[PDB]
Amino acid sequence: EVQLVESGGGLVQPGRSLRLSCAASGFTFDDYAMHWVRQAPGKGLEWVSGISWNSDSIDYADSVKGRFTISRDNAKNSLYLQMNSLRAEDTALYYCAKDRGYEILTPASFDYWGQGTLVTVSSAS
Amino acid sequence: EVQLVESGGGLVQPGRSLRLSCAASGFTFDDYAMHWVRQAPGKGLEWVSGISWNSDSIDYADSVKGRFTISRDNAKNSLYLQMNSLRAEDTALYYCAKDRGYEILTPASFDYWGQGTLVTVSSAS
Amino acid sequence: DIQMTQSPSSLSASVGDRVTITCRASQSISSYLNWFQHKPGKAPKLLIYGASSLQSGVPSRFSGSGSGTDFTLTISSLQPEDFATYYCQQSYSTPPYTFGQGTKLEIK
Amino acid sequence: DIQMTQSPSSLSASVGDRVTITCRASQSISSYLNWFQHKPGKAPKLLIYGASSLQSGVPSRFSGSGSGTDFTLTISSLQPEDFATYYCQQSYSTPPYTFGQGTKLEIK
Amino acid sequence: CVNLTTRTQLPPAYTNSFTRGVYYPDKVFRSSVLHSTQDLFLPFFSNVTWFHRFDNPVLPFNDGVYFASTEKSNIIRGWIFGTTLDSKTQSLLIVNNATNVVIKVCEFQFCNDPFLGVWMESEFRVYSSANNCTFEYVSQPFLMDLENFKNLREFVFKNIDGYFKIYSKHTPINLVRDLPQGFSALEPLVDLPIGINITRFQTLLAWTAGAAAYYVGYLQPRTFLLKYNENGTITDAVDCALDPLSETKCTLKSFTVEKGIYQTSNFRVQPTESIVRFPNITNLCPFGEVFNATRF
Amino acid sequence: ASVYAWNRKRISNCVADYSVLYNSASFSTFKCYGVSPTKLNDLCFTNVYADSFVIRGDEVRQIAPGQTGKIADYNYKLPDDFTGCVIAWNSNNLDSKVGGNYNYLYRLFRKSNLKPFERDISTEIYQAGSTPCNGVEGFNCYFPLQSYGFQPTNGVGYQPYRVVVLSFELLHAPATVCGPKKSTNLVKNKCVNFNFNGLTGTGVLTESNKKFLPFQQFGRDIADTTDAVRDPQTLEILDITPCSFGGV
Ligand SMILES: *[C@@H]1O[C@H](CO)[C@@H](O[C@@H]2O[C@H](CO)[C@@H](O)[C@H](O)[C@H]2NC(C)=O)[C@H](O)[C@H]1NC(C)=O
Ligand SMILES: *[C@@H]1O[C@H](CO)[C@@H](O[C@@H]2O[C@H](CO)[C@@H](O)[C@H](O)[C@H]2NC(C)=O)[C@H](O)[C@H]1NC(C)=O
Ligand SMILES: *[C@@H]1O[C@H](CO)[C@@H](O)[C@H](O)[C@H]1NC(C)=O
Ligand SMILES: *[C@@H]1O[C@H](CO)[C@@H](O)[C@H](O)[C@H]1NC(C)=O
Ligand SMILES: *[C@@H]1O[C@H](CO)[C@@H](O)[C@H](O)[C@H]1NC(C)=O
Ligand SMILES: *[C@@H]1O[C@H](CO)[C@@H](O)[C@H](O)[C@H]1NC(C)=O
Ligand SMILES: *[C@@H]1O[C@H](CO)[C@@H](O)[C@H](O)[C@H]1NC(C)=O
Repeated sequence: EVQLVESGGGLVQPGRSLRLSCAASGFTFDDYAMHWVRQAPGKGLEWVSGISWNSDSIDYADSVKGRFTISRDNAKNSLYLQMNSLRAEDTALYYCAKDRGYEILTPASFDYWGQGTLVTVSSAS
Repeated sequence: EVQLVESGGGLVQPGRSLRLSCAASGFTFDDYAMHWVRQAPGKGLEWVSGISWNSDSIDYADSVKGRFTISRDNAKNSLYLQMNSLRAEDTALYYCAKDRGYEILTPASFDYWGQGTLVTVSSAS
Repeated sequence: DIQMTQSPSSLSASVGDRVTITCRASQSISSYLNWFQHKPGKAPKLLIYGASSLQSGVPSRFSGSGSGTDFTLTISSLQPEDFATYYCQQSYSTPPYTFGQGTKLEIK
Repeated sequence: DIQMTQSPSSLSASVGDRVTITCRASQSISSYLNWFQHKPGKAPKLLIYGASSLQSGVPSRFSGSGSGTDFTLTISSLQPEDFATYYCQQSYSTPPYTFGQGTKLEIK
Repeated sequence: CVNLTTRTQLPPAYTNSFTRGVYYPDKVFRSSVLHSTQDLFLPFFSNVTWFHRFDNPVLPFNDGVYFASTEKSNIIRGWIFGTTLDSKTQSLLIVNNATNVVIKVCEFQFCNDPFLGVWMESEFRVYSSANNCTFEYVSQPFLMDLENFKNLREFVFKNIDGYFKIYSKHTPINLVRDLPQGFSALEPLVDLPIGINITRFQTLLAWTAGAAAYYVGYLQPRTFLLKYNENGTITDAVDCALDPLSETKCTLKSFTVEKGIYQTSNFRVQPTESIVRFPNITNLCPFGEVFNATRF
Repeated sequence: ASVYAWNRKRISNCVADYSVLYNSASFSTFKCYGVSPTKLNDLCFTNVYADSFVIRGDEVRQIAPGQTGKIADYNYKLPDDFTGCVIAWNSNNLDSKVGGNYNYLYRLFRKSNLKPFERDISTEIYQAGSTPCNGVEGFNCYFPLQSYGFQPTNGVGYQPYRVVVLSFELLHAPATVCGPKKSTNLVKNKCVNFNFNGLTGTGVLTESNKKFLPFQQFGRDIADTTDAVRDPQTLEILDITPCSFGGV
């Protein structure tokens, strides 16, 4: 019954930056961890990033280290993901998952998900 | 505080024999087991041989079976290692380890070590 | 490192059959595997957390088993709303959250 | 037979960081692993006998953990005299005293 | 807050406790029985300290407090309890202000001279900060009047096993400067389920100084014999260790004793100090020789 | 919470259902001292205390009356006359981090063993010898708190375990934590089997306007036999007189 709605998707030129948001309202947001999951257009799911219940421990996927900066705002019950220096291989679909526990690297899995937002990196109209 | 000093190292032609000794004085030698550990010049440690507290059970490394003969002398508190039929791949560094228990093949590990002695197998001056 | 493999890729069955899908890991993970049901039109959903623990609110038709290095998911009834792609995820090794490849399931 | 692997090879840290090194075995050894500190200039020394038992006379900064097939050594303080090469050894299987490859640790 | 220094320094006075300080020890109903109980009570004919002018210094809290006051304009409002009262230890505050009875357990920041100023009540200078609040309780609102004496208010405060128990009693009095001779029972009022550590407390007083003087007593574990009337109200009690006659009354379990000889207890001398005498041997036997052995 | 700072919760005014706890298989350890678990539904409790903390797997046995050890003596002590239940279950799914979960602490050194059911929160530097520490860590200055290195790769005995202990106290107070029992209308002047807040028995109920009980819940006699009770639903005083008996 929890809601996870995302925005900020679209089309940008390579090398440009864009930001994402994901609002949660169906549960208590101040004590759960969240992640971001990427789905390639013609491949399987792939983990990208994750943050703790409070912004202390943050981890990134190997292919996106030094480029993506995940944030969190406990007051407005929403988290953000600033995507910087995009290349041609990041035209995939992005979800906003929820962690079962409170930490980032735990045996607990992703419990609730949300509908993905579509991004595209190419030179077009 | 136990002392383990070795000697007999040097340079010999391939196919020749040399002997090693290792004197122990800082502990009781009549009831502990001892081993010999080889360290390649550019690789990791490798076990070679081991003897029990009394010369009953003796085991050898797979690559050195039929070539090395380890001995022991409880009276003078020293053990020996006769190296026979040396080849070009035995130019490594040899230590004189001490076993924690009294047997050869036990979960107990090597407790005290000693400074290695350098051997070389080549045709030079 | 760790590698995650999927033995089956595409399966065929009917409304009243029984289907089993196996997931294999390169190294031991000690019963730390998760199964997800990804509908092509909506957000993917989790079915089984842990080796053989079934999440609340999902039908008991799905049943998982296995431990160590080889795991398997079993479905008993195959209701016609059970078409999706299923992924197995490990949460035990240094590479965080590794996902296996898809396993398409169509009924005919 | 049995195979012994080292995930990390070269690590970098500072005087006030925390470092963890993991050792993985091909088959179960039942908590029978040993860790050695090999200084490049002197004789190597043992730190941890058994899975998580610390030898007498060494600082309590070194801490080991793990059982079954994967193991890990943790260091808390990183004093500047802690540069060496660390090896993990199994004493449970038929191939006697198998040593893993080195794990160089430099501070910068 | 505001420091008040216009206070004459006098040693504390004393007064006879007589037969004051008896409450209902439990919640069970008994009548026409003589029940023997062992509980923290105020000893009969004890030494009760008496204070006054504005006087409210720090007072210890050993095991319990018997607080008694007599006024005519409700000058006293409330009390503060605690150990350090400087945001370092958990503290209690009870205030019967003009609104209602309020009780707080939050850790405040207390000054050295907390008081209230007033006829209208305006000044509120008891505390400055409040953090890590745990418990709070408010009673029903009521209007309390701000203006020899007429009535006595007796209160008993005890803190046992994480429970703060309060007892109270209001009775008319025709005395001015003395504690009455007589007996009155104290019904329980509130049981607070709060586990505070209390060793010190201080009372509130309320620029013109009114006529206010209060007594303080202390309770200690004593055995008592209590007489319940036909209606279940305690009308008499006997301190079991006050004097040999009371001990005889305890032994006979009655308030009337006949002429004769009775046996009450035994007499035993107590030891002074302990004595230890051991051999002079000093040599550690080898448990390590049998425990740290390689081969069994 | 951590062991040295175990949390405590007050429980009162309850329709308490213990069936869900007992029938659930999620708890590895469930031991009750003084009360049989299957009868927990019928009893009525004056007040319920709940203490929660997370400990190492080897130290779950030390949470028991009359046990000695580092955690029993220095962190959490149980009285020898403890009555209640102890619940413990594995918590590797939430309290294990690959880099090490250091959010949990336990005490190593203290001056003397602590009394049962008390909390120590001070973090003052322990003085193992004679040289004063003066608030500075160093030689002869050991921090009493140590951190558990919880990791997913720990052995079965080193796995984090979540422990929740419930303590029941019964005394001369009106019970407020009862079980799920439907109340039936009372009948007077008839030998029945009454049950007033768990005070079962038998006798003849009778309207007793003679007694007052301004604040007393129950009355009693010379022996440990109740003589008057008040109806919890509607507050009036009822007398209890035993049914007639005699030889033949
Ligand atoms: C009222 O008196 C107290 C002392 O009884 C004063 O507290 C002192 O405050 C100064 C700083 O202003 C400190 O240096 C002292 O150590 C304090 N004394 C004690 C005993 O703690 C307080 O400041 C006075 N308040 C006013 C308004 O005069
Ligand atoms: C013989 O066994 C005893 C039993 O404990 C050992 O006594 C202590 O062992 C710990 C373990 O390292 C040491 O830190 C203590 O210093 C020992 N106590 C004393 C008084 O020395 C003892 O170490 C064992 N003997 C040897 C040689 O290790
Ligand atoms: C109270 O104690 C003081 C000093 O200890 C003493 O002089 C006085 O007589 C005592 N009063 C009573 C009533 O015992
Ligand atoms: C409140 O409790 C926290 C607990 O860590 C403590 O750090 C803080 O100092 C406390 N505040 C006060 C005013 O006592
Ligand atoms: C109460 O405080 C005193 C001093 O502050 C201390 O000695 C005592 O141990 C404390 N007791 C409890 C139960 O906190
Ligand atoms: C008991 O109460 C009755 C009225 O109910 C009264 O007449 C009688 O005097 C009282 N007796 C005592 C000893 O209080
Ligand atoms: C509470 O007790 C009264 C007794 O008269 C009863 O009328 C009422 O129904 C009770 N409350 C509920 C919710 O049943």
